[PDB]
Amino acid sequence: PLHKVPVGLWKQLRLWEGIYSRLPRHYLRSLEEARTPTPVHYRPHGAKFKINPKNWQRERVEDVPIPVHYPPESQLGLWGGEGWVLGHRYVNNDKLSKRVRKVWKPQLFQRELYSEILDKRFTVTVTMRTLDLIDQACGFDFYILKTPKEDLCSKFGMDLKRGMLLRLARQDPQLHPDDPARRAAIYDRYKAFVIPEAEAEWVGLTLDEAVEKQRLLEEKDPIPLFKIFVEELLGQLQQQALSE
Amino acid sequence: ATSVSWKSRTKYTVMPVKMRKSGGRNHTGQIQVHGIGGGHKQRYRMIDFLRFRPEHESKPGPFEEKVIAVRYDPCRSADIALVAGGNRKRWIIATENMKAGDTVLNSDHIGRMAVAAREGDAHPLGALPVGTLINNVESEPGRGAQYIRAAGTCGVLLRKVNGTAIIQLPSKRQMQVLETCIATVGRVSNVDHNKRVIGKAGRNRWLGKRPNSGLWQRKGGWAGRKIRPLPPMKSYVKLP
Amino acid sequence: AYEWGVRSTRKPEPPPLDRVYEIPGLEPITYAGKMHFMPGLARPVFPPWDPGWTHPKFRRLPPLHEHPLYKDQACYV
Amino acid sequence: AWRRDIFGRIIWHKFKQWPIPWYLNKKYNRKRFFAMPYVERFVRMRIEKQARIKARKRSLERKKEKFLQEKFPHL
Amino acid sequence: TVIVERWWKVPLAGEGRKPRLHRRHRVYKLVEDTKHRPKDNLELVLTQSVEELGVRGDLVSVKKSVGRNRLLPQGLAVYASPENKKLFEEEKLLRQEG
Amino acid sequence: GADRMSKWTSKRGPRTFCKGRGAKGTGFHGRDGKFVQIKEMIPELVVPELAGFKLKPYVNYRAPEGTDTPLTAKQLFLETAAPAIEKDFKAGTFDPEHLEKYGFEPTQEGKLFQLYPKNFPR
RNA sequence: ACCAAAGCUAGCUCAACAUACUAAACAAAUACAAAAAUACACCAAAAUAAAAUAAAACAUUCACCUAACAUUAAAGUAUAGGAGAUAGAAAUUUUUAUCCUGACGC
RNA sequence: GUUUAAAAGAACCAACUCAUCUAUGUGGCAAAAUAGUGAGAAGACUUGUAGGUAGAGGUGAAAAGCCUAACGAGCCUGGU
RNA sequence: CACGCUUACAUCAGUAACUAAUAAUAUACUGAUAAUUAACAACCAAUAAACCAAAACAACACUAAAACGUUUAUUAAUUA
RNA sequence: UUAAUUAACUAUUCCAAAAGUUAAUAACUUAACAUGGACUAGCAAUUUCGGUU
Ligand SMILES: [Mg+2]
Ligand SMILES: [Mg+2]
Ligand SMILES: [Mg+2]
Ligand SMILES: [Mg+2]
Ligand SMILES: [Mg+2]
Ligand SMILES: [Mg+2]
Ligand SMILES: [Mg+2]
Ligand SMILES: [Mg+2]
Ligand SMILES: [Mg+2]
Ligand SMILES: [Mg+2]
Ligand SMILES: [Mg+2]
Ligand SMILES: [Mg+2]
Ligand SMILES: [Mg+2]
Ligand SMILES: [Mg+2]
Ligand SMILES: [Mg+2]
Ligand SMILES: [Mg+2]
Ligand SMILES: [Mg+2]
Ligand SMILES: [Mg+2]
Ligand SMILES: [Mg+2]
Ligand SMILES: [Mg+2]
Ligand SMILES: [Mg+2]
Ligand SMILES: [Mg+2]
Ligand SMILES: [Mg+2]
Ligand SMILES: [Mg+2]
Ligand SMILES: [Mg+2]
Ligand SMILES: [Mg+2]
Ligand SMILES: [Mg+2]
Ligand SMILES: [Mg+2]
Ligand SMILES: [Mg+2]
Ligand SMILES: [Mg+2]
Ligand SMILES: [Mg+2]
Ligand SMILES: [Mg+2]
Ligand SMILES: [Mg+2]
Ligand SMILES: [Mg+2]
Ligand SMILES: [Mg+2]
Ligand SMILES: [Mg+2]
Ligand SMILES: [Mg+2]
Repeated sequence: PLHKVPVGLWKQLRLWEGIYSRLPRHYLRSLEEARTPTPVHYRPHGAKFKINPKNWQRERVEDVPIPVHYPPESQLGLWGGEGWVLGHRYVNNDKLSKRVRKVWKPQLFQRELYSEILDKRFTVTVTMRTLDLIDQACGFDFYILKTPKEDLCSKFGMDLKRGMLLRLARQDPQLHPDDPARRAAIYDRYKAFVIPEAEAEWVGLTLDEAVEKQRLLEEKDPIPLFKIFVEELLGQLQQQALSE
Repeated sequence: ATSVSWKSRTKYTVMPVKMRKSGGRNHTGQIQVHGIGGGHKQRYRMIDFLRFRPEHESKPGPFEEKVIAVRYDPCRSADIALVAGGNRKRWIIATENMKAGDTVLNSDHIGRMAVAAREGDAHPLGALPVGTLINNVESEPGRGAQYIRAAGTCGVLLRKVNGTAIIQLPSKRQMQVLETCIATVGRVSNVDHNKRVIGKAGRNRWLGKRPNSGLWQRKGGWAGRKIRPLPPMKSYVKLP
Repeated sequence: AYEWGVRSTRKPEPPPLDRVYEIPGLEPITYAGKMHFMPGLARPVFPPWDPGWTHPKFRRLPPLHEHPLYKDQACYV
Repeated sequence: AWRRDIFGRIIWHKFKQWPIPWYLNKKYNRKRFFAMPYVERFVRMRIEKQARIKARKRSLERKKEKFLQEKFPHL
Repeated sequence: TVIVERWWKVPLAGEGRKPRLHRRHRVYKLVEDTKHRPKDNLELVLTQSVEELGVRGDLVSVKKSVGRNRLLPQGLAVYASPENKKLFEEEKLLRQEG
Repeated sequence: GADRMSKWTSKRGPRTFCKGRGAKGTGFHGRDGKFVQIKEMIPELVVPELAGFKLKPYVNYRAPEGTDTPLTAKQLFLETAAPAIEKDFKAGTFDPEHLEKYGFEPTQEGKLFQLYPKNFPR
């Protein structure tokens, strides 16, 4: 026998059925789309066509992303969207020589980054590319709010983004209870990323966390049948009272 | 399975505690050091290597203790000595001529005049004469006597310059430390320990030394009389 | 000096708290609702359990100073 | 509660009476209600085995019906 | 950051399909290491009067080390973004007239 | 080799393997090593008085049976609370906030025999 | 004449459709040494596929090899290859709804 | 048990532990045994229970020994 | 007795054939019915303090430095 | 192994990265980790042993 639905669509079917269907539509549509992350380790070519130097003919070239491995320690820091490059290499850079497995690893650094919206200094394991992206975005909070999930590749970064988005959507007075002017000045410069509360609490959540949150939201105690029967009897009595 | 260490005892006690030997096996269970295992059952007598340790912090001055008994210790090659002062007793490493019913001084005071060095006495290096034989010397003030402890071994004080004392270890190497490091004077007990003669191959098994491997290995370049110069003086002073 | 406790035998320190507990104004999503550990969710922090009714055998030993016969002066018995 | 044990199956775990909460019980804490990433293949294998069993049972029933119709031509 | 390139050519896939990879496509050559290239300089706008660089209200090009460990954490300077530069422009315009 | 299909009971092990046969515990271990049995843990059989009880284990063979009507929650409600609530609503003193007079229980933790926790065996 | 011999069924196999995919039983006990009601915790982990084989040897290479894009052509073409064995696209094209499902299968 | 101021990796010799030599056995009682005869027998001794070290390894008083009756590197499954 | 096997144990009855490497019959096959009754054994307190001083008839010693414990203070459901 | 290609890991050393320090663009240091590229050795990995006689 054969399966009616291919194995590649089984996860999609489970996401469509069950409690996964009751999840918010904006979260679902954010999870479905798989955007190609920015090239970090492989250098892409600009144009889509290229002239072969040997064939002297135009051919369509494409970019294939190089698989990069993210160890579980990367989810606790901000490595800038990079990780471990596991692959092979030719010793002495000769094809006809030996093939050798090689693991290229990034240079991690324990740096302390200060956030303006959350007002806390986090001791995070960041990379030089992370610091460069921060300097390019002209701010830690700017970098967090601008780089998406596919470019962060960090659960901690997604949690930071969710926290600052919730703070911006709630206008939290706990930022600076003694400096309302400073709080307002901080909240104004991040106005371009203001997201409503209905979507600000579902951005840095995984599938398991989202299912757990939906279960905690839908967790209702079973009402006793006494209440339902009393309501039915009251309805019947009101009907018999109005039908006379 | 991973084994736990027997050294789980935070409270210092004078009574001997039972210890679980392990023959070359690390906490994993594989041999790390060959030729170890199957010795005699031994207890552990906890030694207090920080000699200058007052009972209460209210009186941090020097103190005198009395030697009760010089006993044998199966864990080290030296002899241990029970010393009592105040309300507590402690095991220390007995010197060459330390007998029962002696008085030992433990001081941390340095003065312009050198003190007369007895055996059981323990003064900082800055207070001892320039040619004094010492043992149980320290690296940092208050760290504890990691250095000379073996039976009969003793170092010698060479000179004191710029509030820093230079000593010479039994390995004929020079060690520079601060002058406030406490050190015990004299030679360690059991000076005839090197002259002992293992009578038979069974005494090694009693001590807990398994026989060497029977594999014949050809000598490499490492073998031969390597006449190397004396290494430079090991300094422990942190110069800013 | 020389501390008499070995780290591998002492009570190991609690694991570091999850990174979601350092974000101000953010509720952690833990596994406390399912009454069991589940990977991917945060570690819930629980307050010290209060057995509203005391049990003689299964209670913590009261301290020495709580005893009514406790005195400041040390007696040598 | 409807739990998922280490074997990937969905079970109905009944609750027991305990004098201490769930986060303080040693015997209960070393239990696992979740499946590791290596149990998905076994779950799919169970699914395929049950599918094959049902398919061959349906084919057997069809063959029996056809045999009976051919043996009794009362139509 | 290490930059690697495949030794072997990957066949095409034009319908948006994922490229069919092989074991031979895991062989990489290290074509560049960004950590070894001469690093660029960070431009920062002073918010206070420091002794070495100069008076508050100027753009200076300092190395990323000092720009990240001294000027930015201590609030001694800010980035050179347009939104942060308009403020200093209007401050200079208010200062020159008075 | 040993057997795997047979049940693993207490008779098949060493002296230090003493597994119970399914009985419930009746106490704990005291001070001197003995067993202290708690009289609250032992089941108290509540036996009624069968002296003047005119009912036998069997019924008359000529007695007729009845159609199977499994008792339901709606039927029980109609039998115990529908007349009372109907009379109360006809009299006009119906209180939707207080339903304890009709037999409803807000919280089970007050009474002795609760229904959801099932504090009683039988 | 013994030993023996012959049944036609239990059922299987390959497909189509298909609800959409870990069956039924789960009173109590079941990850204490499973099926043992009952005490102050610890819980969790990832780091490339390899080789047998072909190149009549074997070192670079060796389709499939438990990762969806299917079909008709382009096309075994451009290309990639100790330029050897072999590997191998794409741009661009075609694909009319349902029943008619059973068996030159045992 | 005996000899010894001796519990001396001493001596004689039991239980016990090994297995020197011979004869049977060789699809045998036995996939290593029987009988006689031997060596140690207070020690580097035998032995009960429970745990650990796992194969690109472990362990080894090196016999390239032993790691569940075939180990110059176990067995099972898959590649096949 | 411990470890291990689980009824192969006990009574009655039958054995033409099945098990005993053959019979007689039966602890080893078959069927029915019964049985092993706790005093022995298993499960059967923590938290701090005083505690250096071997077991070998242990008087006292040797070296290889040696398992085996009480008392005091606070809490230990209390009921065949 | 004095065979041919050379990995991972462990010990050296060097350069780069990172942290910094001095003076009116230069010089200098690295506690624990630790990334990239080279060097010398251990531990080692893959494969082979032309044919007529
Ligand atoms: Mg020793
Ligand atoms: Mg000694
Ligand atoms: Mg030797
Ligand atoms: Mg030798
Ligand atoms: Mg078996
Ligand atoms: Mg038993
Ligand atoms: Mg038994
Ligand atoms: Mg009793
Ligand atoms: Mg070949
Ligand atoms: Mg061939
Ligand atoms: Mg060959
Ligand atoms: Mg071959
Ligand atoms: Mg292959
Ligand atoms: Mg070429
Ligand atoms: Mg060729
Ligand atoms: Mg195409
Ligand atoms: Mg002898
Ligand atoms: Mg014999
Ligand atoms: Mg004879
Ligand atoms: Mg004999
Ligand atoms: Mg003899
Ligand atoms: Mg002899
Ligand atoms: Mg074991
Ligand atoms: Mg090999
Ligand atoms: Mg080996
Ligand atoms: Mg040899
Ligand atoms: Mg040989
Ligand atoms: Mg074998
Ligand atoms: Mg048996
Ligand atoms: Mg017979
Ligand atoms: Mg019988
Ligand atoms: Mg060579
Ligand atoms: Mg190869
Ligand atoms: Mg070889
Ligand atoms: Mg040849
Ligand atoms: Mg030849
Ligand atoms: Mg010839």
